Amino acid sequence: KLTGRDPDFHRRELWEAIEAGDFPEYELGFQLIPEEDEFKFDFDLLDPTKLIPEELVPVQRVGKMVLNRNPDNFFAENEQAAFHPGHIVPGLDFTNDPLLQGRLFSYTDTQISRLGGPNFHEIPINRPTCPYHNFQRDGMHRMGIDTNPANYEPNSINDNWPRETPPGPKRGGFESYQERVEGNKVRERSPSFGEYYSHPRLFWLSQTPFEQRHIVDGFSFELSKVVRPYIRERVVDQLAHIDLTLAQAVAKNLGI
Amino acid sequence: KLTGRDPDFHRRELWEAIEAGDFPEYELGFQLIPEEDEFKFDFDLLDPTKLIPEELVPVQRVGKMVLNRNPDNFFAENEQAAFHPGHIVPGLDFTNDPLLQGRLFSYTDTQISRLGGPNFHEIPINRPTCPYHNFQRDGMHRMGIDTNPANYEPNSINDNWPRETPPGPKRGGFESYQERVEGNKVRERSPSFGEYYSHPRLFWLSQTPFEQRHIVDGFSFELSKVVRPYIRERVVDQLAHIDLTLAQAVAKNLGI
Amino acid sequence: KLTGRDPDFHRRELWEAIEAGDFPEYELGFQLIPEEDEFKFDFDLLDPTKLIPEELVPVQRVGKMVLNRNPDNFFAENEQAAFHPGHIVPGLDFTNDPLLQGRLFSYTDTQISRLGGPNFHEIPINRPTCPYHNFQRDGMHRMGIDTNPANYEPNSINDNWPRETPPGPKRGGFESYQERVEGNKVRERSPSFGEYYSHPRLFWLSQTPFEQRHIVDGFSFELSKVVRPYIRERVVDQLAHIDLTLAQAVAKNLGI
Amino acid sequence: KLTGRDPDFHRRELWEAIEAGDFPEYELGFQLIPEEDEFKFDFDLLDPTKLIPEELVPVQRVGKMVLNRNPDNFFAENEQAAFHPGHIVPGLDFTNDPLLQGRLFSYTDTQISRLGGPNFHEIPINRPTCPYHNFQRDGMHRMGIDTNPANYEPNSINDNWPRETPPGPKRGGFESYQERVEGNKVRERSPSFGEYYSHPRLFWLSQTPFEQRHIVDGFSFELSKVVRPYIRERVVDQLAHIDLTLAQAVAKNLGI
Amino acid sequence: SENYALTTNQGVRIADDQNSLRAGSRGPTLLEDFILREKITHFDHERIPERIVHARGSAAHGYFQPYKSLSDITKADFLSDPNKITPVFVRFSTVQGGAGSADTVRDIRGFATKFYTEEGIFDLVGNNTPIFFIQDAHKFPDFVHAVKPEPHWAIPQGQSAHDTFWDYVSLQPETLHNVMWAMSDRGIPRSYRTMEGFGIHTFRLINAEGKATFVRFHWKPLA
Amino acid sequence: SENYALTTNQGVRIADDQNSLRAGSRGPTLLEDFILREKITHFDHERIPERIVHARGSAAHGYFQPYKSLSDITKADFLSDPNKITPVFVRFSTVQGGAGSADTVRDIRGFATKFYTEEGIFDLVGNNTPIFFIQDAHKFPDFVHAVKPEPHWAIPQGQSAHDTFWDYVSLQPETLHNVMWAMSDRGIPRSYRTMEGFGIHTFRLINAEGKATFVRFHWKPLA
Amino acid sequence: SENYALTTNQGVRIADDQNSLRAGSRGPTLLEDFILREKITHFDHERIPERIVHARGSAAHGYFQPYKSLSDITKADFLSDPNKITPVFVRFSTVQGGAGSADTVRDIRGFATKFYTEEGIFDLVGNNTPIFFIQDAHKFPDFVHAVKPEPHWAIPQGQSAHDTFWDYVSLQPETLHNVMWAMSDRGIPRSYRTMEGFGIHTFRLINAEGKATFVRFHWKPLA
Amino acid sequence: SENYALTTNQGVRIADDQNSLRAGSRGPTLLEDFILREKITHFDHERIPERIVHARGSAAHGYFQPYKSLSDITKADFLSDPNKITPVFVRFSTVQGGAGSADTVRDIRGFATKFYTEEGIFDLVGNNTPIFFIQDAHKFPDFVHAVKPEPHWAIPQGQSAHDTFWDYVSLQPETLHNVMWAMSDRGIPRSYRTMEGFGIHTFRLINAEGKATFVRFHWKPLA
Ligand code: HDD
Ligand code: HDD
Ligand code: HDD
Repeated sequence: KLTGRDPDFHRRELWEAIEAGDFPEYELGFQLIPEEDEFKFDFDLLDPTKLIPEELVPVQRVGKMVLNRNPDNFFAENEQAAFHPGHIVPGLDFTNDPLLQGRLFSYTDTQISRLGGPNFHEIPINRPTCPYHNFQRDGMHRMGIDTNPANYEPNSINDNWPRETPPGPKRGGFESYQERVEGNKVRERSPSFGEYYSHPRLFWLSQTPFEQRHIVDGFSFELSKVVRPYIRERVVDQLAHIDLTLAQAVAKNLGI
Repeated sequence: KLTGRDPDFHRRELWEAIEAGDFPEYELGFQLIPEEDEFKFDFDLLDPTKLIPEELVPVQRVGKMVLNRNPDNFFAENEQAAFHPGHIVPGLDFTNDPLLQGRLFSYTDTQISRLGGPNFHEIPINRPTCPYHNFQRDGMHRMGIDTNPANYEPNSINDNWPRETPPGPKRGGFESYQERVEGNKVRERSPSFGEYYSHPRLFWLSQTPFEQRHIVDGFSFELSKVVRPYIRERVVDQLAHIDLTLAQAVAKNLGI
Repeated sequence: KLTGRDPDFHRRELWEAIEAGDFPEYELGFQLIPEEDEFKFDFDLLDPTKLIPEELVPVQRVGKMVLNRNPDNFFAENEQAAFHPGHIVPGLDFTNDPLLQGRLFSYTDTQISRLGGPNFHEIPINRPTCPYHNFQRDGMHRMGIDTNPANYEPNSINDNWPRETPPGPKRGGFESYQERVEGNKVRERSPSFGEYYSHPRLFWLSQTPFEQRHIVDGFSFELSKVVRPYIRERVVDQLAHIDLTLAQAVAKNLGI
Repeated sequence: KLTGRDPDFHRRELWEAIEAGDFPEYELGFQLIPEEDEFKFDFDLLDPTKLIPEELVPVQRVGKMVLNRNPDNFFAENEQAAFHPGHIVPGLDFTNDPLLQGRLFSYTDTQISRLGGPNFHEIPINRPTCPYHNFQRDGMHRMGIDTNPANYEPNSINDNWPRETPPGPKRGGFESYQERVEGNKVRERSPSFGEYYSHPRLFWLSQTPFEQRHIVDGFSFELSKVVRPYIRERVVDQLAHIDLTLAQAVAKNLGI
Repeated sequence: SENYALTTNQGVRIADDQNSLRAGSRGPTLLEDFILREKITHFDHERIPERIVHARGSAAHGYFQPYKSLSDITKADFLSDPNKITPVFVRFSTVQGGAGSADTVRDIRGFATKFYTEEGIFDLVGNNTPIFFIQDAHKFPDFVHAVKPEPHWAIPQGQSAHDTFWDYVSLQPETLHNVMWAMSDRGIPRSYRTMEGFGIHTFRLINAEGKATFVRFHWKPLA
Repeated sequence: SENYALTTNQGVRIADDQNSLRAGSRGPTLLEDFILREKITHFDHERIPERIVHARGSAAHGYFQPYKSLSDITKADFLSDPNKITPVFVRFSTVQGGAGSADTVRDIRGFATKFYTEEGIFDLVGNNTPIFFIQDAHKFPDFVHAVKPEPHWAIPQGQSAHDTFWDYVSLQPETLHNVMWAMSDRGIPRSYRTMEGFGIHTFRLINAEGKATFVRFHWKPLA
Repeated sequence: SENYALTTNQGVRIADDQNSLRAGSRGPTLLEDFILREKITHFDHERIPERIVHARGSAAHGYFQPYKSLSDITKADFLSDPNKITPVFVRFSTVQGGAGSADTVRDIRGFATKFYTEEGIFDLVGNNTPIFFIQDAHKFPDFVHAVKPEPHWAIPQGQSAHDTFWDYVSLQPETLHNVMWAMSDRGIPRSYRTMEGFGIHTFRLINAEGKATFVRFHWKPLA
Repeated sequence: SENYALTTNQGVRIADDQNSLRAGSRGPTLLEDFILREKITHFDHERIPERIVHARGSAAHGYFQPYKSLSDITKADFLSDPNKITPVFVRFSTVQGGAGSADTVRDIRGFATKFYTEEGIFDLVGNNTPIFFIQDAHKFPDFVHAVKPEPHWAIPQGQSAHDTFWDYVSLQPETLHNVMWAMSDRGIPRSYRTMEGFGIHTFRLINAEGKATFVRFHWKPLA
């Protein structure tokens, strides 16, 4: 482990990289699937434990991102940053992926104690760089001093400003895609989510013999550190519903 | 105003009553309506600006409640108590009333800053008197010292306890009523909620001549304290759509 | 009581006067006593239940203060403002007045809960208008982003900046006055503080007969609302050590 | 580094020892010095960068401590534990050690944000096992429901209970030792603290040649990771005022 | 009623609770007076945030029992047998004004009750009129802001008698129903002992067969 | 005065701020309506703890200037030149009652000034009577608890007229002087504009030479 | 690089930042040392809760621009023109361990990007494998508690190698797919500069006509 | 070991703890799923601020008893009789690193002991070396900031081996004594079980007659 030699290695390399000038670069690409192709696959699109295979739907190059400046103060900018996937913009929208749906609730909620309340967007690193105005007020560590005669809408005392903005091609207000919804109020996993082994298989199958050795060693090392023996066997057991070689190799290393 | 002679009147009266022995009594009563009568009314059942009139659905005596004991410590017990409508039990359930729906998010959120974290249930006045167990851990001011070998589930290291419970006639798990949901994702007010004046006029029409004078006086006293004159007139204008006499009585008092 | 008619009267009067252009005006005046007169008085200068009589030490006119602008938002500016008497500057200093001494601890410590942490000076209303720099970092809602390579001192990596500044006539560092201290470590009230009745008496004795009626009425009205009768008599009893007329008058109205 | 093999070694070794039965034991000993020997030493007793040598004042065996029980929940009992040196009992008292004095302020103040408010003592692992009672009230997460008619003192409504208690031989109240204090109000380091090298030297001089090599390695590995070269030479430089061999050994490893 | 020593929260008997520790009776207070700081610290931190709304309240403990098993319409334990007693805690409140505003104001009242059933806590959070001001929760912050003391000067306390309330009312006719109630005499009740209660929302009752019944909650005062 | 779009705190323009997102205009609210929860969340965390005392206040911005340089008795910059204008912010308050309590109560008043000097913030935090109720800070919580609403029922708001207060006064004679002033007419002043203010404590002025002069702070209203 | 005076947070110049105020050089420390307590206070409240997950992270500012207008598939401004530069802040992280845990551990990696667009903040919060461990948000706390240090002794740091994790994996086959990637060499990458990024979920792109297109987000390193 | 039903914290038995409530098994998660939000909320607010220093610790319960009454030198109950058994809780710690840093680093260690005496809690808070780094508590934040990860990039965790630490050491010779010990083998002990302890400061023991005795606390391991 470099966890002994240097526990900050990755943090350090990224920084020093940027100091030096070799700016990490990344390409954002989209995998795109039209609405009607929703159910033309072996598996459920909204199943976050299944990947869309690239040979079926290719990743289209879409832009370049470049990291070119380290922060000035770690705590102020890094520790205090708040990222949250609910934070989308017109042109984007969600789906019913039930892992994401829940996420949407948590990244907001968790800011309230971590950043000490509902004004966390006033901390510089989180502050939008575009305009923002609304009728929210107060809250702990409030920085914005509001001059608006009104803190509600509709209002006539400030001619109703800030006003809502109807949805449009550019500079529009946010409206949700009007997805049809049909069903009963239920706590129940979609049966389409019911298949756990073929993706894990497809993955293994496309690993080089020496990558596969590594995976075996991973399972082996980790399972070796489990104290209760039966857990060990039960895992391998699952390993078995995936690919026999893998299951055995590992099982051999733990002795079964 | 007794707001000048005694600002604590009600607080005071209520306590002194219980001291003395005349316990305030209350009869809980249910208005009941079978599922299938949902759309048999002049108005929408889920519109919280509308009352179910007693002469259509009578109020059924169902229970008696008695307040017999002042708290020992106002702050510890009153200030720190946390009431929330999302706090229900098997046998009760919600409906799609869009006021209530949102209510359901807020009474939980707000406790986190008001009572300093997610262990507010551990404070005495909020602590349930039945058993409560789960795999939740930690959080500011934790009082309960968990001995479970497992903080997750499913878990085999404590035989999966505490275990879930299937829904049942009594002592059952909570499961929601499988209400059928149909429609598109939209931010739109149901047209069935779109009538504002007839319940107000039904209310006015059933007040004694001297109760009606009081209502005019309320409106007149309040609107007289509004600085911007056009607001006065717009209100009175809305009063008109309710009943012409009311509108004019009030109008006269403010000079229109 | 206007507590009934207008519970906001004073708040309203102050605002409306500023609106109008009659800006409240105040003269700051000092009572000055040379260090060597410290003990030439009937009473102890450090006793905060004693006033310095104007006829002994006159109040010298020193400056004028004018209030000419209402805030823009009440919460952001008023509710969040933080006042603390430990906030002095070079040219001022404290004394061993044991009420002020304790005071010095409290106005700091209470900010941490009320305003959410140690960065409260960073809220606009409390922020100095002169420069401020030091080596403090972090804490909740931190706004200041620090670029200084160092967060400590002495430091060589930023040439020891920001540097300390020696005391001087102007723009100097804060040095405490080198007051001589000589005593044992004791929780003990100074005997020079032991006299409780002649300042009250001096006060009463200088009130017009009709102000004097008013004081009686105050004492009478308040004691009248006291439940436990003996508390009534002990107070009146203490009144008695102040002036006999006063004690009696009030005794009369409560019946003793 | 065992920082790579097992980052949790010590935590694990302690827990696993207590599991097995070999409870860690410790002997509490006191170095005692009579009040009048206060100035009899090469150094100032109140300077915490100086040790009292055992050959002048021997460590007197005084008690046995045994650790026999790992906690139930790490967070609830470990994380939230609040230790503070100002937490002493009658029979003990502080001295004017200036490190200690400041400590006294901090461990109290830091709980308020760390543990969520002034009722951290009500948390199990911090709660006294003896009776505790005062007139404090409220605060976030107050668990104690106070019945006492009075929240102040002196009070007559509860016969002034709870009552203070005079200092005694046993079950006495707390009274500070009446140390004489004499001097001016000053921010100044006692000149008796101003000798920095002879304690370091005495320490090095009493290390076995292979213990000494280890210290040279410590200095040499650490100083080597210092980027700024002149810092390296100033340390080594300081090292020379301690012992020439040490200075040189280290200097050699770093090239000076 | 039971005589104990006055202590620090660490259970350390206090000798003198009338002075700070100082260097001489007329000297500076010493930072090592850990009893002082403890006392002041807790005093310093006594307050918590008050309710956003319904900050002003009085409550009391009590109990509840049903006249007869409702087992037919709802599988709710606390209603399933007239011999089962459920403890309750009940909080009455105003809406607009703070923890320290007047009780005796024109304003909706809240009527909230905590039922400690044997199958969980059931909170029934209601007001003293049968309807609310608004239809969608999304507008709550708007309406509350409009009835609350106005943002520039913080006036008034415990009053709907200012521009923003009535501005909002005039542009939001939905409100007119509850406004009516508010302007009536139910808006200025003379005591909590004689106040009606309403749960306002239509909720459901689910019986052991999973039959659903719509319900609305009413409290009627027997005094 | 300057027209902007309504947005979230993340700067995302809002199209409809009158409804939540639901499944069908008669359906249940979806958790994914992030515009809702931000709005409600902010509203849900609006309040912060009030001041332990002087919770009730009113404040305004202003300025100050001295009549002549006081460099002879103090080196304090804000007093060193009549041409040097110091901005100020001033809060007047009551003592006992909470944020939403009344103004027109019988109580001491606070008179707190924040001087934004070129050499630091100086806060002169006084009351409207020249002395205080108690001699040692260690007693503060006792007396404040005494005057504050009583613990059991939280009565009364903004009044010294109850038992605990007079219990405490009667057994702590030191308070009699300030109690005197409170019962006078200074305890029910008619406006902040016509109020006196006092620093109460004896402080020190220090001049350029290190000479200490005892001082007491006064505010006199010119209205 | 700019030479300022050392001050308190109130802007008051400090003269000796080396000593507490005491009575005599060998004396006790005085409560009136306001400079000390400000310094110590701020130090005392330096810390804030770490993230629940991904506590351990490294970030950097950057920028993004698209290759061509995507206007055809999405009306999102930041993607509407290759000349539009959008600032970004990016944070890479591990999942299990704390703020002070090691970088180089076997674990999933976070790869979060805050896009400051002209039409709002868009946060794209992904990991370095194309799928998650679990299917419904409701198990998050269970899976996380299982992977985390165990509750009795808080071991281990930054390792799935203990019972609870494989206990859970074993009983929740859904997790196998990601577990596969975790045991791969993707689970122990050698630098953030050479890492892949996935948003995992299927999201929607919405164009100016209301046409929805399903999407999945990828970050591909050009280093 | 005691089979209970899994509930919400309001004690409501949970039926299904594997899903969210949605509209159709393939539909949007509903806001009314109060059981979800309760589970998540809690998870969301699990972490609290770690200690400013000594973040990283291990603890255990135990007990203590004296060898013989020390009544002669001190009137402290827990030391007054060999038959009085005092409960204790003890935490050992590193200094610099966080909650999730490594145990096996070169650093001072802490050794703090809470004594639940019958006369109050006594806290003995020491390290594993007999002296400390600095003389005045005012310098604490400077030192700690110097030793701690550096402000720009947060490196290194659990190491004095960077510039600031030694920059501070090189300009504050008072530090050399502890630094010595730090670079010794006392700086990398192999277990808490074999570690020494010191109270560092000279405290006082006060006996029944008020006779002061200077003391310094040691803990010696019998392993
Ligand atoms: C979406 C926000 C929201 C909505 C629509 C409502 N409430 Fe509410 N309510 C809150 C938000 C809130 C709150 C901000 O969460 C409070 C304040 C403090 C607290 O803990 O909950 C609260 C409190 C609160 C209290 C105080 C309970 C107590 O006495 O302790 C009562 C009596 C009510 N409400 C009654 C109602 C009624 C009858 C509503 C139907 C219109 C209603 N609330 C809607
Ligand atoms: C609702 C529970 C929940 C679920 C199902 C997920 N998360 Fe999460 N995630 C959280 C809850 C959470 C959190 C508790 O809300 C965190 C921890 C601290 C924070 O601010 O957000 C967080 C943080 C967090 C961070 C740290 C961002 C940063 O501050 O640098 C990343 C990269 C991810 N998550 C990635 C994911 C991915 C790729 C998920 C599956 C697709 C996922 N999370 C699911
Ligand atoms: C205010 C300045 C200050 C000073 C001068 C010291 N400390 Fe400290 N110490 C703190 C401030 C602090 C603190 C920040 O207040 C901590 C951090 C978190 C906490 O609860 O207390 C703490 C904690 C803390 C803990 C951990 C509690 C535990 O183990 O769970 C130990 C062992 C020490 N300290 C040991 C010392 C020693 C041996 C010092 C003298 C050499 C010392 N501290 C000085």
